[PDB]
This record gives sequence, C-alpha cells and structure tokens, in this order.
Amino acid sequence: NFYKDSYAASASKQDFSQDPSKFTEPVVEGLKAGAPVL
Amino acid sequence: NFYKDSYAASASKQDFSQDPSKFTEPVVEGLKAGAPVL
Amino acid sequence: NFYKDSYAASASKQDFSQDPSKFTEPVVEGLKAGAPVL
Amino acid sequence: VESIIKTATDTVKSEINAELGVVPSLNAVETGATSNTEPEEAIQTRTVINQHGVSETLVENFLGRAALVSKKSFEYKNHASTHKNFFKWTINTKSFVQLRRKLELFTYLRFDAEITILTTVAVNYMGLPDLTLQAMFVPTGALTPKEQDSFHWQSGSNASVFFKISDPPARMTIPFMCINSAYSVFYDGFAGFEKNGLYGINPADTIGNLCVRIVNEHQPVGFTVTVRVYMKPKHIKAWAPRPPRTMPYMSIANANYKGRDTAPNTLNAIIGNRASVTTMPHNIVT
Amino acid sequence: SDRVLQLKLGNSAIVTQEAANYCCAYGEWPNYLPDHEAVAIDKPTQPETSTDRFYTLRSVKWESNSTGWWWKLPDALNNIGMFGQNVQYHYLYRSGFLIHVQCNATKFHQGALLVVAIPEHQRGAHDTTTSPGFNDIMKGERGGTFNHPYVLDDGTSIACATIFPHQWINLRTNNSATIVLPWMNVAPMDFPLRHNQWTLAVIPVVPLGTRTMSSVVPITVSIAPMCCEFNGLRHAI
Amino acid sequence: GVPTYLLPGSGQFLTTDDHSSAPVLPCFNPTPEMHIPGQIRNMLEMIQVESMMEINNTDGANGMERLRVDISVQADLDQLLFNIPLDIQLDGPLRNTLVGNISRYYTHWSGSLEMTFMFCGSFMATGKLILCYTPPGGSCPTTRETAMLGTHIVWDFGLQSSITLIIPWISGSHYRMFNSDAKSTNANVGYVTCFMQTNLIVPSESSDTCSLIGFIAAKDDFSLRLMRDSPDIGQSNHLHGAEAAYQ
Amino acid sequence: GVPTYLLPGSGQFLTTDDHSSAPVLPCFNPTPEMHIPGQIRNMLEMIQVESMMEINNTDGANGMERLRVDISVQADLDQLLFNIPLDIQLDGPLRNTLVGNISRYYTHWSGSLEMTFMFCGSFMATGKLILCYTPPGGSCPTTRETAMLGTHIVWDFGLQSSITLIIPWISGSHYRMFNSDAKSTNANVGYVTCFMQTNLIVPSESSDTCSLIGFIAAKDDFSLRLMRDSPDIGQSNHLHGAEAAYQ
Amino acid sequence: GVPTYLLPGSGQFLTTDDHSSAPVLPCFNPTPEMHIPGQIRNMLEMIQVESMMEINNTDGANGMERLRVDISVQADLDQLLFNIPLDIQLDGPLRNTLVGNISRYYTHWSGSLEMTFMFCGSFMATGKLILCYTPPGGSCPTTRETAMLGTHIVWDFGLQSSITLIIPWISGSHYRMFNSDAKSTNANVGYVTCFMQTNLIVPSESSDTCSLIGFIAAKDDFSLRLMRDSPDIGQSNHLHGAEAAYQ
Ligand SMILES: CC(=O)N[C@@H]1[C@@H](O)[C@H](O[C@@H]2O[C@H](CO[C@]3(C(=O)O)C[C@H](O)[C@@H](NC(C)=O)[C@H]([C@H](O)[C@H](O)CO)O3)[C@H](O)[C@H](O)[C@H]2O)[C@@H](CO)O[C@H]1O
Repeated sequence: NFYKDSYAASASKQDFSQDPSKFTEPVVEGLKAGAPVL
Repeated sequence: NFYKDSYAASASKQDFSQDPSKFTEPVVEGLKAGAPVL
Repeated sequence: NFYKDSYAASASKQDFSQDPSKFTEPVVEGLKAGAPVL
Repeated sequence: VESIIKTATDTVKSEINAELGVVPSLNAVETGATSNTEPEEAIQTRTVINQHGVSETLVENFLGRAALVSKKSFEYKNHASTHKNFFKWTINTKSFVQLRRKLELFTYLRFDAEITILTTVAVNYMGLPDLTLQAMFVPTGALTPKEQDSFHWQSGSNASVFFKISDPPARMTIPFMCINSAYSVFYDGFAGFEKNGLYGINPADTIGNLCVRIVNEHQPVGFTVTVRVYMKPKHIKAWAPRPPRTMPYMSIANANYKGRDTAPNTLNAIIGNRASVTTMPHNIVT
Repeated sequence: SDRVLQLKLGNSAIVTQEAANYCCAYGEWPNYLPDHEAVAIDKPTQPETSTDRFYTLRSVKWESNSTGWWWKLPDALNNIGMFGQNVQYHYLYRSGFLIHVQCNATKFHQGALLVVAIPEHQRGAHDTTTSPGFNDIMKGERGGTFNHPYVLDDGTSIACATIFPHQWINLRTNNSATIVLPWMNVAPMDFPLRHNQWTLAVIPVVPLGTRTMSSVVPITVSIAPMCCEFNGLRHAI
Repeated sequence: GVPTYLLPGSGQFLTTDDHSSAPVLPCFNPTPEMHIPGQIRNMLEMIQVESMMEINNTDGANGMERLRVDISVQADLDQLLFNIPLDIQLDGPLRNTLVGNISRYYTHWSGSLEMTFMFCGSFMATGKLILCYTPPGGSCPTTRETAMLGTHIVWDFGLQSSITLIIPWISGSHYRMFNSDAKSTNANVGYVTCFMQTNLIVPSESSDTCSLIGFIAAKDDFSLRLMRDSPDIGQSNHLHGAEAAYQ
Repeated sequence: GVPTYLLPGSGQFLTTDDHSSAPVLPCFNPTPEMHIPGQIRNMLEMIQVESMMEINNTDGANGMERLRVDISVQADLDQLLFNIPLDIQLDGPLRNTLVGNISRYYTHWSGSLEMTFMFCGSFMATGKLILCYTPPGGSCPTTRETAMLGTHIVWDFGLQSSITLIIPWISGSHYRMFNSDAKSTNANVGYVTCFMQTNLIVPSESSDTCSLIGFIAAKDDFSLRLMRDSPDIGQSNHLHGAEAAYQ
Repeated sequence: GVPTYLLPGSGQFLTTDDHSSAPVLPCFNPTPEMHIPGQIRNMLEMIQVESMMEINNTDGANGMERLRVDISVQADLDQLLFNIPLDIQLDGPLRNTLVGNISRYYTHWSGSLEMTFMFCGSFMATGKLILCYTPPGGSCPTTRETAMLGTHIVWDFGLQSSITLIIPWISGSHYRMFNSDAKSTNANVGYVTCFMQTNLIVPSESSDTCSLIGFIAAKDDFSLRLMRDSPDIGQSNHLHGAEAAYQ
C-alpha cells in the first residue's frame, strides 16, 4: 500500500479463525459425544 | 519524492503538535483549577 | 507474481525431469544390453 | 472453541459400536443446538486426510466483489427547453438485488468501500466524444448542485474526481464512515425523535450523495450518457448471519413482500411443488 | 440435571422441571459497559435489583389456528416497573436480557413452538410499497402477532430462522425455553424509545393438537433485564 | 525514467480484482471497533447450523404446513412414509435452507451432510422409523427391503426427541457440481427415504396423526468453490423508490 | 523494460489525492522561515476558544443587540428567561461561532461543549439563575421544575462574573452527524434553557434590565470528521474584478 | 510518482509471451493433486517410443495393408525388396509416426533415429536380409553391391524376431531443417534400402509370402527446435456443433 491511509489497502483475505459453536452450540452446558442430550 | 526539489514532495500530514493555550489562555498569570479567577 | 493467488503466476518452464522408460521399456524384467531379449 | 481452520476436517476410521448408555445419533433439537453426531459415530468410516481448502468462503472473499449499485442514463445536450447534463444520487445498496441479498445475509457489517465508476456514451453518426466528467462526493443531506454549471462544483472541500470516458473506469476508496462501529444492514427502529419518521432507515447507514456532471458544455447534437457505479467492500467484519431473502424485493426503503404469482418463491410456497411427499423428482429411469 | 433449572435475579426466581438446557446467544453473557468502549461521559446509574429482575407479561392463548406472537425489546418493558421508569427518565440505556418462555400441557397434547431471539428484526409490510407505521411496530407489553410467519413477516423465512439464538418448546419434551441475551447493537448504548435491539418470536411450527379434554393452553413470557445502565438523566418522556 | 510496457489486461476493470486505491477522505479516523456478539468469519460457519427442510412441498400444503411431514398410525406393515430429493444445488426440499442457500452462491461442493428429524407427536405416542440414504446409481427405492440395504439409522421415539441421519460424503470425484442436469454423474447425490420400522402407535386421547420436522446442515468436512450469482433472487424492473434516490 | 498494467483510476484527477509533482522552478530557494506568533496546527485548537452565541436572533433585534440576552426584574417566580437550540450543525444561535463555523466544514462530531455566560449588569445588581441542559427525547422544558431534572448549574452573580454550563458528550453513538434533519436520532443534541433561580434584584439607581453575553466552545475531548464544503458561503456570479484579472 | 516511458511493443499481444495475469476467482482452492500413471514432462519422451512406418504407401494397399511389407521367396539373387524415403519432415512412410508427428510441430531437428523390423512369417521360415542407410549425396542405390557400402546391418531371422538399423546422426550442420524442399542440403537425410542377403526360405506348409512390420523412433540424443503449426491438420469451415455452443 503506497497510500498514506491504511483503509486504502488491498483486501485482507488471511483471517482463517472460526468458532462455529457460537451458532451451532450456544448452550450453556456443553453436550458430550454419545451421552443422552437430556 | 523522486524530484530533486524538496518542495515538490507529497503532503506532510504528520505534525500532531498543539498548544491551544496560546489562544485559550493567553493570560500572563496561569489560572488554577477551582480557585476564584479574580 | 504480485497477485495473491499462486495460479496467476507466469509459466513454469523449469521441470527437466524425465523417465522415458515408463513408455519405452515398461517390461517387468529389465533388458540387458547385448543379451538376447528372449 | 475458536481456532484456525484452513482445510475441511479429516475423517478418522471407526469401528463397530455396541455400547449401552451411548447413543451419538440421538439428539434434542429443543436445546437449540445443532446435532453433534459425527460421521464416525453414524457409520463405519475410513481414514481420510482432507486437503480441501476453505478460503473461497471467507467473508472477505464472499462479499469482496465489485457489484453494480447504480446505473443512470441521461441526455447530454442543450437543455434550453429531467437530468440536465448532471444528476444526483443518494448512495444506497438496496437498488440492485444481487448485492442487496448478499449484504442482507448479515445483521451488521464493517467495511471500507472501493468505488469504481464506468461511463459509456451513444449518439442520439459522426463519432463518440471523449468527455470529461466530475463525480463529487456530497455528505448526507448536504448541499448539492442544481445546475451543470453552478458554483457548487468548485468543490473546495468535498472530494471530487475528474475522469475521461477514454480513461479506465475511475476508482477510489470510501472508508468505513459510519458514526457507529459497524453499519446496520437491518434497523428495527425509527430514525427520529418524533413518531412520523421512516421505519427501518438509520441515516447513519447512508454513505452519502454522489453528484455527477459532464464538465464539457453541450455539443451541437445530443448524446445519451450512462454512468454505472460499482462497490466492493473490503477489510470486512460481519456479525449475526440471517435467513436469506426469498420473496422478490418490492422497495429499496423496506422489506415489504408479496411473492411471485406462482411457486417457486410465492408467499404461500417457497419451494416448487412435487406431486406428493413420496414422489421423487428427477428419479433415475434406467 | 439439564432438565431442571432455577433462575434467580433480584427479588424474583423461576424454576422449571422440564427444560432443555438453555441458550446463551452467540455464546456470550451480559456485562456492564467497559471504560474502553464507553462514549457517554456522565456517570451512569446501575439500579441492579430494581431493574435486573423478571417481569412477566400478559399471557396469550395458543390456539389451533395461531400464527405466532412477538415482543420487541426494550419496547415491551419500557413501561413496566423501575426498568420502565429509568427508561423514561434517561435518554440512554443498555442491558442484556434473560428470556424464559413458558408453556405446559398434557402428555396427550402435541405441538412445537420455535422460540427465537431475532436481532434487528425489521418488519416488512405485506403487498404494498408503504413501509410499516409506528403503531405496526411499537406494541409494548401486549406484543404483536405474525401475519405470515412462513416468511417471518420480512420476506425471508422461518425455515432458516434457526440461524438466530433459539430453543423449541416441543410439548412431549419440555415446557419452557430459556435464552440469555447480551447487549446487541453497533453502539455501546441507545435511545430505548425508538430502537429495539431484539425481538422475541414464538411461532407454532407444529400446531397444538390432542384428542383429550380441550383446555385453554397459555404461553407466558417472563423477561429479566440484565446489567442495566442508564445515562443522560432528565425528565420523564 | 524507468522503461516500461503495458501488458494485455491493462486498463481493464475486473470485478474480482484486488488492489489498493486512492483514499477519498485523507486523514479520516474510522470509528473505534467495539466487540459485537456473533461475528462470522467464514460462510462455512453458517451452513453448519441446521435449518428446516421443506419436505412437504406439495399442492394443498400452504406456508408452514410445507415445513412438517405428518405421519399416521398405519394399517399395513413396512409402509413408505416419504422421500427427499438430495441435490442441494437444485429446487426441492433442501433449497431454502442455510446450507442450500449459501451453497447456491457456489458451483462446487464436497462434504458430509446431516439430517436431523424431531418427532413432535405427544409424549404417549411411540414408534420406530428407518431413515435411509441410498448412494446414486439407480431408481429411488420404494420398499423397505431395498432402502434398508443403504446407509441408515433406525429411530426409536423417546425422551431424546431427535435422530440424525448422516449423509456421508461418498463421491468418486473430490467435488460434485451444479450444471442444471440433476441426473449428471457429477451432480446426483442419491436419495433419502423414510419407512415405518414398526408403526406409530398412540392411545385414544393422543392425536393419531403426528408431525416430524426435518433439518439439514453441513458437517465441518464441507467445502464450497467457484462463486456465482445466486439463482434465488432476480429483478425485471427498478425497485420502488430506486429512481427517487435521484430526485 | 518493466512489464506493467494500468489499474482502474489511472489518469483521474482526485482533488483529495496526495502525490509529489514536478517542481516548476528548479533550484528555487524559499525565503527562510521566521518565528511568527500564533501558529495553529490543528483546527481543534481554534474551536476551543469561546465565542459569542447569537441567542437573541429575533425580528426587531439588530446587529449587536442579537448578541446579548436582556433579563429584567421579574414580578412572578421561577420565570423562564430563554432557551437555546443546540445543533451546532444547523442555523441558530450556535452557527456563527468559532466551533460552529469550523464544525460546519465537517459532517461528524463528538465531544463536550461548554457555554459560559457573563453577567453585564451593574455591581449593585444581584441574582441567581439556573442553566439547564436537557438530553434529547422529548419536547423542550418550559418550567423550572422540569428543566431542573437535567444537567445544570445554579449561577450566583458576584465578583466572578461568569458561569460555565458544561454540555457533556452524551450520545449513544460515537459521533453525531448533520443530515439536514434536526429531529434525527443521530443529530438532535437536546436543549438548553435558563430560568430565574431567585430573581434579578437591583436598587433604584441601577438599570433594572441587564444583559448576559453567552459564549460557547468545544472542550479538548472534541473530534470532527468527514470534510465537506461549508453551507455558509456561496456565489451566483463572478465577483467584481474577477474578470478583470484576465485583462 | 515514478517517472516512466512506454517502449515499442507496449500494448501488444504476443501469443508466446510469458507473464502473470489477474486471477478470475480469488481464493479458489484447486483440487488436490493425485498420482496418475504415465506422466510425461518432455515431448522427447514420446518420440523415443517406436511406432509403425507406413512403408507400403501404394495404390491398391488399403488400411493396415499399408503398414506391412510383404516379402516372398525369390527366384533371383541379391534382390531389392523395398526402400524408404527418410525425411521425417515430409509426407512419406515416416510422417504418421510418433517421432514424425511431433517433429512436424517443429522446424529443426538433430539426433539418431532407429528403425526396428519384426519378421512375422512362420517359425519354419528362415532368411537373411540386409538393411542399409545411405548418407546423402547421390541417387538411391538399386543394387546390393552399392547399398552395402553404406551403414548397414545383416539380419538373420530366428528366435529374436526383430532387428534394429541405427540411422546415426550424420550431418554437416548441428541441425537439419524443413523448408519444403526435399532435395535441400540441409534437409535430405539419405536413404534406407532393404535387399535379400540370402533369400526367404520356407517349407511347403508355411506361407511363402511373409510380412515385416517396420518401426521407427528417435534415440535420446535427439533435439527439436522452432515450434510451428503442424501441417497435418486443418479446417475450412466451422466444425459441426461449434455454432451451437452459442445457442
Ligand atoms: C432450466 C432447466 O434445466 N430446467 C427447467 C425446469 O427447472 C423448470 O421447472 C421449474 O424449475 C424451477 C427451478 O427453481 C428455481 C431455480 O432456478 O433453481 C428456484 C429459484 O429460487 C427461482 N428464482 C426466483 C428469483 O424466483 C427460479 C426462477 O423462478 C426460475 O428460474 C424462473 O423460471 O427457479 C422450480 O423448481 C419450478 O417449480 C419448476 O416448475 C421448467 C419449467 O417449464 O423449465 C425447464 O427448462
């Protein structure tokens, strides 16, 4: 980026962080594999 | 700046120095917080 | 390559590896020079 | 819970299961959590080292595309006796459905916007003039020009970009300029302190006005000039994904819906009908 | 173990013996506004127990032909108790919410309610280009009803509404749903009378049915604001 | 100066290009970031959430009635209850789902899918169902004896209300693709069928017709490629108010 | 040579661009710098100086009469004396001030404002006033009992001639903005009202009508964003002598 | 900015240029590589495989009859059986071979060639042949006494069914070239002739006319230069279905 303002830079396609559980498992008490959910 | 004359350079947007008091408090004797001005 | 995707790069004309025998001599038992083939 | 994912997850080989008290295939949808049954627990799997990448679905790439947001045609001529050689456009991302639907897959979005302006001309034949245009960015509800030649175009502080039709499309980046930490793609509220304001329109989410004029004085003949504006968001952060739009859009000012006349995407039926729940469409007839 | 639960805030408490764990929206939990995110500089008032407690709204009746109900927050509570008073006397407010939806029946009854907390649920009007009016949106404590739950009254779909924080009340399984909501907005605080951060929607995807004695089956909503903060004190609006 | 030459492609405007560009407002200070709940960084996170399949997409079924499949107490044995076409890239029960909608913004896909069904009858209602996934090759099975030969799960109604049928990624090629031909060897996923394993059995005071709600989602071994415009939205005219933005 | 390609934006003239350019006079030696009093480096320094508000912007008030508010000895109690609209981005008592003028070259603003009033009656005149700042939400208060509930300062006339009412930055959003709609939730700042706390009291030989001069300024927690052309100046024709510059 | 200037060649599209170019699909993840049998990295690998020469390219010889040369029991001595023109860059017995086809995509060539002949008569058939390579300069030899003076191999039929005649690279210049003139000093390779050394001799129950199949290939001292379009394929009209690709 040769511009003085950082927002002028090219895209940032390097954020590979993920946390699906905030959407897939937003339950307060974690569910263990194989164990009855209820 | 690839030009030989320095005045040809791009802008200089890095001078963050300030001294508002030369406009806001140009009084010879400094005014203390809370104390009666007069 | 100034592009972010490697597939955008210029050609790769540096692979000088060869193995003609996979086409010229795909026989299980190698043939020795001078010796009767059968 | 958070981690770095660069490829789809691998599969581990699994054996036969016959354990009392262990029922991985049973779940409870009522909890609100999605099933956590793994393939390895549902069937016997083999080991697979999965090398499939996941970068094309990164939000930056998903939304990182220059999409058409504005298209305006006007007559360039002597308007002695309508857009008189210039126009004003209140910027919005709700007029073209492809970009709109994608942005609306999210509740909040923070991004800088790369703007590209494409211009084409047609004679109303003796050749096409290489005109110079001026696109001036005028803030929200701010003072816009009323004539092709008003003093307002002097653009003392407003940013203006001058470009020729023969040059590549003009381009510049408008920073994330919301007064908040992110733009509200949806806004369940009223933009004013009184009760008669507009619903669902948060002024804070309107980038501004784009005033475009042909700088050249009119020619002896008339031309049709079309200006297309494209926007590409970058340096994107997105929050709270949402249900995709199904009903056709009706207005740029709201989410009003009506649905198609017949399925698919009719208010009464989103998916097209099949004869019955035991009728297999596209069944293989060998 | 994950079927029984007691919620206690302020002078209020609620228990359920037929729960289904409980949801923490986006895996978050309510909290007070930190100094590094604050904007309004006046010292805020944090009422605690007088506002962070359960407020039970009037019940609604689940009928065989019901389309669903909704309550917008904070609108639904803007005129209830001390939370309502603080809201009326302050220009700015901030809070999370603990939602508990209740509905019991019989082991001979069937039905399934989707209980979802929708952020920024901007309603759309049906078959017209005119945007919804103030009275179509601000229902207060009474809440409103869905005209076309199939598309969430916004041209999208209830089918994909599970992308939002939610639980279900499936009569044969549980009799209550619990969802904890953190402050959800693009600003650290907001004017409570013109913007609703969340919309609680309760929709019967599977209608109420039985062949046993017919009885009125109510659905009740109890909501407890959490970590309330108010700024910009003045007179009551 | 520096000697240079322009390459083919010079001056073009590629909508997917990636370059820096002139800042319109120099020295502009963007609003500070604030933590906001629910940040999503990869669309794959969204398709892992299960959503409702419109299995009852039939004439006579209106609105939400299309989102549930009713099963009744049977008089005959081994009864077929319903089937579900599997191309998440074509119109059908799977199209208007989170995984279906997002996948349709792409052309290639790979990974396991999961179908979860929640029984919504009364507590006194019991039953066993068999859900089968039949890999492609032939005609959809119409009898339990045939469907049973494929991938399946026998579901027993009880306290845990839902069952999950995993549709494992079983493909010759790394990815499957959409090409508008549902019978193409690189598109057809196979079939899902549901039969009574035993029967739905309920007492006199319980409804004798109960509903199931089917959900679907991608597992984390999923991958999508080749972005394209979605076929699920389009316009013929200007939207209302669009032109007023110029007045 | 070096292979290159032109990007979109090539050849354009952006008035806010920032690049070096060819020196017209090579080897030119600019006049040496000399220290000069009053250097200003950030416009925020200028808006921190308080200037006079035109509170008496009413028909019949001419010139400087508009810059002072006259208060008289009252016959009734708790009397409302005057109010002041607060949008420093719209026409009103605050527009032609240092903070108002400079702020109007921008679109977004944030920070605390300060209003200082100087009592200019005679030494023998006494009194107490209450200045109130009411955050937005409702109609402007018209009674002291209501205004008193907001942010305020009770002012006692005496040797120290001036009082300061701080209008703290109280906003939901980081910044407020101008959009020509004074009632917008992102624009309205609220109100400032002034009532008699007691009464203006003076002896027979002192004037029984006295003036206050109100000043306003930004504090150093102020910030302005998004430069735009000011609405406070404009032209329809060439200025006199402009064309003569070509003769 | 950087001062630059465009060179001649700027803006041109050279079909053999080598530069990087804008990726159409950013962040696209290509299918993982998999090992596949038979990878070829240099076309020289392909021309080293021997293929059948169409020696019997005569009127009356149809299809595969053109790929074999029949020899019969002779009544006279030292009989000439057949000859083979040698320009692998012109139409003749060597053109439709692996080495011939690939070489014709080039203009210059260098290296030794090898011709292998397989006798396909019956086991009871015997014989001796002499295969001769005559470097260029004169007319093709028509008698064994003359051909015998060049490079040659005397072949005795037996258990090992095939013989190889090496056509060593014998040229004044490093490379030979095609220029459509078969008699050019930089093109003509010379000749290959085959005579009976003794005679084909067979018993009463064996066929008295037997076939030979001749193969040719390049050795690894081969080199090809100057790519050009092959003269072996061409079109006058659109192929069937080509225009339908636009419908
Ligand atoms: C093109 C092809 O290969 N086959 C055509 C059949 O598919 C078609 O029958 C109809 O197909 C419809 C397909 O569903 C969509 C789709 O394209 O996937 C669903 C989209 O959401 C929808 N988009 C919008 C904005 O409404 C889209 C759109 O309605 C159509 O493209 C417009 O025609 O359709 C669906 O399954 C219908 O229920 C089905 O009847 C037949 C019709 O004669 O023509 C085939 O060529």
